[PDB]
Amino acid sequence: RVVLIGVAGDSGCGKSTFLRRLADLFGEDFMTVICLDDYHSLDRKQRKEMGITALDPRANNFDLMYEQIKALKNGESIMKPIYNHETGTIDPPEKVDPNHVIVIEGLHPLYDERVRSLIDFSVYLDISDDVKIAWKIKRDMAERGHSYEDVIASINARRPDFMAYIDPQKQYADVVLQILPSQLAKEEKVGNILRVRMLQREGIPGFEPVYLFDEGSTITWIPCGRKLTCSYPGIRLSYGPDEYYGHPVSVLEVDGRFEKLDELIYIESHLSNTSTKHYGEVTELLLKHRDYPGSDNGSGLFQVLTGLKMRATYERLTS
Amino acid sequence: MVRVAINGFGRIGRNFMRCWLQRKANSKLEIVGINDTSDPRTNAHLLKYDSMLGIFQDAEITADDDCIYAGGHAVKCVSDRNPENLPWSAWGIDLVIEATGVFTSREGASKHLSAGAKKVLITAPGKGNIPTYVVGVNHHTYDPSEDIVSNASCTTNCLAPIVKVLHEAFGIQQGMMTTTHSYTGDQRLLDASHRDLRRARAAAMNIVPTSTGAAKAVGLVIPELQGKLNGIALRVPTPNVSVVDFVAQVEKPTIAEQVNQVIKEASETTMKGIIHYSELELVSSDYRGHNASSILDASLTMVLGGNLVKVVAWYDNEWGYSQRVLDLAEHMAAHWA
Amino acid sequence: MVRVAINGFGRIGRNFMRCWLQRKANSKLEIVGINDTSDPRTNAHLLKYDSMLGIFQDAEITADDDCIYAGGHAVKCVSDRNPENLPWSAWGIDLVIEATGVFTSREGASKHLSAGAKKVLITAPGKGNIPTYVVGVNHHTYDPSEDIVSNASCTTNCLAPIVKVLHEAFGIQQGMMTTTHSYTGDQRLLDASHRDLRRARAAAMNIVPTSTGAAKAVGLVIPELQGKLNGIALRVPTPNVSVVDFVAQVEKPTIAEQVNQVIKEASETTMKGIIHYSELELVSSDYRGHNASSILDASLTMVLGGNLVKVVAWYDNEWGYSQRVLDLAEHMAAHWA
Amino acid sequence: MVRVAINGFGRIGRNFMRCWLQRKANSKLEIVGINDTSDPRTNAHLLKYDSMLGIFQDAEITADDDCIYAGGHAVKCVSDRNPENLPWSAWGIDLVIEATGVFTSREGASKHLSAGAKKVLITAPGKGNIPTYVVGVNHHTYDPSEDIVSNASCTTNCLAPIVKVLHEAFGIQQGMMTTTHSYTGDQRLLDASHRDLRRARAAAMNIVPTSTGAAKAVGLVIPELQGKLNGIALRVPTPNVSVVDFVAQVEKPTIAEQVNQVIKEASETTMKGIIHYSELELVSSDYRGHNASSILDASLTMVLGGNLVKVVAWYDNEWGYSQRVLDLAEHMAAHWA
Amino acid sequence: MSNLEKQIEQAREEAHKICDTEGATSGQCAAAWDALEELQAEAAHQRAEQQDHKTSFQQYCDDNPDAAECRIYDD
Ligand SMILES: NC(=O)c1ccc[n+]([C@@H]2O[C@H](COP(=O)([O-])OP(=O)(O)OC[C@H]3O[C@@H](n4cnc5c(N)ncnc54)[C@H](O)[C@@H]3O)[C@@H](O)[C@H]2O)c1
Ligand SMILES: NC(=O)c1ccc[n+]([C@@H]2O[C@H](COP(=O)([O-])OP(=O)(O)OC[C@H]3O[C@@H](n4cnc5c(N)ncnc54)[C@H](O)[C@@H]3O)[C@@H](O)[C@H]2O)c1
Ligand SMILES: NC(=O)c1ccc[n+]([C@@H]2O[C@H](COP(=O)([O-])OP(=O)(O)OC[C@H]3O[C@@H](n4cnc5c(N)ncnc54)[C@H](O)[C@@H]3O)[C@@H](O)[C@H]2O)c1
Repeated sequence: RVVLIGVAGDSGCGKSTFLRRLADLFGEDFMTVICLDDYHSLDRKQRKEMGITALDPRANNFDLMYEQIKALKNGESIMKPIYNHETGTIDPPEKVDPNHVIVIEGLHPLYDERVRSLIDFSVYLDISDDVKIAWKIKRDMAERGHSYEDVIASINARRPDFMAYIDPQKQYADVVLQILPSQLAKEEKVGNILRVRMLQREGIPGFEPVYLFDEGSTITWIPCGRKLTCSYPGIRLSYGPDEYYGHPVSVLEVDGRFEKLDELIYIESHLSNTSTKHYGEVTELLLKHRDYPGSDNGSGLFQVLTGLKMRATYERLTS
Repeated sequence: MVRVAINGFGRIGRNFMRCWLQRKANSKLEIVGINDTSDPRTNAHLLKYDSMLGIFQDAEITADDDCIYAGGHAVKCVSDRNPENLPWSAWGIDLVIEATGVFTSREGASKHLSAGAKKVLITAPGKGNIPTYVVGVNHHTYDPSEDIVSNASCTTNCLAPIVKVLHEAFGIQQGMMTTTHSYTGDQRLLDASHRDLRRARAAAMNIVPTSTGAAKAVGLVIPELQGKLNGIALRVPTPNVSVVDFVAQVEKPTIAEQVNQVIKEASETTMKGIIHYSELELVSSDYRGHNASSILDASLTMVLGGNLVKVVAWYDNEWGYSQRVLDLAEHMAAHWA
Repeated sequence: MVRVAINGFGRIGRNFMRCWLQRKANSKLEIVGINDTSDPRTNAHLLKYDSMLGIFQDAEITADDDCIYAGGHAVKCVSDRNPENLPWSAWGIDLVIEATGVFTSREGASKHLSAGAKKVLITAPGKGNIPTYVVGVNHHTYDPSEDIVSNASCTTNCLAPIVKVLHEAFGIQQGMMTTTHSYTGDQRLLDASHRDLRRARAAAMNIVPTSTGAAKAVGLVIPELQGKLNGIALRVPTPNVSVVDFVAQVEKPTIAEQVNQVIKEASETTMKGIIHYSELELVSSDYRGHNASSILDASLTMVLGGNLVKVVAWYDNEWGYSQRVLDLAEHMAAHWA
Repeated sequence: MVRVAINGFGRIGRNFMRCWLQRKANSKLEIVGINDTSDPRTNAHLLKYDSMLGIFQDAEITADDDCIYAGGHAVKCVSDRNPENLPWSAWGIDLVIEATGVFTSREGASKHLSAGAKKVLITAPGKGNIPTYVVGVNHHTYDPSEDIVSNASCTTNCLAPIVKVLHEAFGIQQGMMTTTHSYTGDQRLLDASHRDLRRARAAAMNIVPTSTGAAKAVGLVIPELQGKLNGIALRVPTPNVSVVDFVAQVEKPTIAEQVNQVIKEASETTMKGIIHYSELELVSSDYRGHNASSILDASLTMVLGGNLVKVVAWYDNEWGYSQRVLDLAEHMAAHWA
Repeated sequence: MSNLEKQIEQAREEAHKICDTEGATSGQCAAAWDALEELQAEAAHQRAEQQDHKTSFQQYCDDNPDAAECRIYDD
């Protein structure tokens, strides 16, 4: 069989740690990675000539990617082209073979509707603009390129078509992870502690939600107290039924910074329908890689929760 | 000050003497008598030049045929195999340290009590209902009228603090162990005639297995786990240090990191000086002479299915066991009756 | 008759060659090519004078700089580290036996397939989804178009028949293992620089522990137990033979005698030639050169609480593993496609 | 103060570093550069935890990927096998200590001189007419423009002071030696492929003999005995220390007591700190870490026929040889030109 | 990096020029800043791969694995 997983976000294709957590979960033996900048129509020269970004529905051969994607189901080794990233040009293609798990990730994994009918499980990954700025400050600060504070003006110039081109895809994804500045902590820089939330969608079977103590009644839980000595500022979870874009969703939400072990196992003991064959398996998957960015906050929690639901969908698809 | 004696100046006796020479100032114990089957000229040499702990350095060792001068401190010495002909009341002996591996019975060890000694601490798992005590688990709960006390084996003395911590934190249903043990003096060097056949074979050549009941001695020192702990031992050609594997079946489920956290904080609150915790990738010979009675190896701890835990513990069965013997001896000196 | 080759004339290669010299008449295999990083003068000497299996006696070993005459039988020999420059199609090679410990990947081992070889049998737990097969468990279920097959490690090759018998007779929920392993060639002799720190230390001196995934390879060769079997290894200073401890948590309760009965009759019906059953009090060096891939030690089998079993198995990781390699090679010769 | 460097952070390098950490205050040498084929994270661990000399205790050892902090003292560290790409003039290196066992030729060792180092001291008997110097025999007679100097082997470094004393006191016609040598890192652990066949066999199992010319190096460091001294070596499974037998044919006749008297007074007048004299019945492991480069064993010295003498000398080929290397390095620092 | 090291500053000059001159809010200079952000993204991809520069072992065991420094008989 062929299963398929759609990831959506502008974190750079193969440049986000969610794929790394999926690699720790499945293994690169069982899955292969497909970037989606490879199906660009023409180059950055023709982007400058046509005056167009890399976000245009003109800018990709959306039909040949569909033909290779449908041929992925039939077992044959696909021949996919490669965007030469340094030059902006296009490599003559590479013949790669299908695997047990196939992923699809790029700026438009979901813009096509026939592949939206093809993708077995979908993830959009949203980022608020504040932690965009806080990540670009780290981007041009660690490199010391000295290109800051007009990239601020690149943000809002990149903004308007992006909301037209990309953001209506989240109206069709299953799970969407938003990352916000933390309401809890104020006297830091604006990107230390994240306020993350995984708006997951009901409906489509196999995918359960992961509900905190009750399906469908908003519950804001702080695990500090008689059995956990919370540091500053500690965790503040949330939950809530909601209808996002007129669709039955269930936001599960975490604010805070995981400072130690027991506060991360105590949270995991109380989530429900998390689909583990193993007690504390989510905590083990958190602490197999202490060095990954975002393990100390809820981003690494939610990414591995989504990947664990991907295990659930894979077990549903392969019996 | 308590005048103490040593029966059998072997490995445990030489290590006991060396430990007391390294812990002299804080001691209510004064070692005044030893007896081995050797003359006093030889065992002073064997005390000074240990081929495992190197040459002793701090104090001067010399002897003549009646006494041994260790660092200016004199100690008496005699040689007899009959425990009944021994000058105990002539020397004023409160506590004798049985370390021959011969007198494991109550009736055997009580020969010193009859011959004029007041208390006996035997460094072996004794036959019969001898009260056994491990420092760090139940070294408090001895009655001071119990004059014949027993420290358990080195394997039990290592394993029981870990089992105490895991039983208090998680609760234990069952538990196995398999200690990879250094070769001891009982094994014959070449293939020679011996009472047990698996100890009859060569020690430097072979992994010889043996069945031990020293896992069950944890069920003595922890009463609510008796009949639930059993294990075997593997003697491999390493001379000094050993490691013990321990498989427990806990019932409160957990992960591999949490048991390491539990034992790490237990190393710093209650089992301090008993259990050391090491997150290094060390090997066996980096534990020759370590003071703790169990070094938990952190990187190998694993949990399968939530309710099945495996730990491994380095321990030195010649130095740390002697340290626990001397700590038990001082702790019975502090509550002399 | 199938023309076969050997990549890497190390311990596994020399034992493979010696086994084929002792099983020549019943063989559809003719060994026609070897390659080591040494000249052909040296490795013929190392074949004849093994310091573990003694001097070879049955056939005469000699060599010159281009061929090796073993008992009158000629065999070709070359030296190259690049697998792509090797005369395979020039020699007519169906099956090459990867034994360097280098080419564990599919892309590494497939270099021989590209260079002109038809099938490759790699004697290592390979990285990536390489089809693994153990003689006595699932040596039937290979598809003959699978040209790149892998035998597992020696520990897995010993452990998996016992786990097969206990899973069929009792059913297994979880299972640990702790193999007391003989030292292999990867460890540095003195304390030298090495990629992993616990293998960097001295081999003759130390119980060095190591983490292995070779327990999980049983979950490959038995599919319904994957993710349920894990264990560590202990390398002790014995040169040849090793023993594996195995703790399983069965669910159908039983006693210690019954599992011995089950494995004893499985030794005589299905696992004949794989599992030997010994009710002797032997020790390690009485298994140098034993033909079975697991000798179950009978006197140490124990069951606590009905649902928790421990077995131990002697196995020779240099001779019996070579025997299983040669049996798998002949069994793929008998179903050549 | 002389900025010095270490090529090859093996046994001799780790012992050299440990010796300089124990002789820091009286040193005109500051160790500023090392290079091994390992990363700087591993060899700091191997420096701190030596499985032969125990855990280092006096100073703290830590590292990151570019430098190593030994007791607060920083030292640089790099990794390259080409000696020509090495930052010597970038680091200001007067003396580099060749200890890889690779660069024994003049043209090999002179690559460091070309790459920007001022003097090289190689810790091996070098091929070709490299000026060799032994501390205690002819450490005075070096010309300071000789930038490429060689210390001899450990066997020569032990044997030559005894031969100097016996040649001055009695006069030597001929002389044999047979050193019972501890196993070194060059031998393969199991029977693996190797350039010389007698080093190809197992080290922990075997007395492997080898032919050495290191007896003839005494004929280099003592010129009037060249072509008169020859001997073999026996590698036995002891890890650290070794003993050398020495049979000389003197011409001035004497008895066994008189040569002991001569060497005893030479231990107290001229060879002080080089030759120690021991009238104890010690054994091998009581010389791990001894500072002298030869401990003469007194009870075994014998003379047959007046003109035929045999001595035996304990010596540590990993610690005392490093001590003589560091003494030669300081002695060339004291006469820097 | 020298080529993209120059090209990022060249596209930065163009970002100052074309989006002050030919319309600050239209598709042209939005394509220009999109290009410059992709150049920055490939600088990031170069940066992270040079952070993961191995020192010696994934070189000397990349080319010659069976040396005694990195034999692993994971058995
Ligand atoms: N070997 C260890 O590391 C270790 C660890 C824990 C406990 N123990 C226990 O310690 C005891 C002794 O161990 P060991 O290694 O010192 O033993 P050992 O045999 O090496 O030394 C015992 C000494 O006692 C002498 N001796 C024996 N019987 C005697 C008698 N009747 N009268 C006088 N002297 C006598 C022996 O000749 C020898 O000198 C045994 O019970 C052993 O099981 C040993
Ligand atoms: N040692 C055991 O008892 C044992 C048991 C089971 C499996 N194995 C596996 O067998 C393999 C080899 O074991 P071994 O003890 O024979 O190893 P070894 O290192 O003792 O011998 C391997 C031989 O292959 C040579 N070699 C290495 N790379 C080569 C290359 N690229 N080209 C040509 N020759 C090359 C080596 O120089 C040596 O001659 C390893 O995968 C090991 O894990 C070993
Ligand atoms: N082993 C002894 O006790 C002893 C005694 C006297 C003299 N020596 C001589 O000392 C030398 C080294 O002895 P050892 O035991 O330290 O050797 P070793 O092999 O144990 O250690 C040598 C170290 O140098 C490294 N090395 C080798 N070639 C290198 C190169 N080209 N560039 C960088 N690093 C390199 C090795 O990988 C290892 O880290 C040999 O000449 C030996 O004969 C040894």
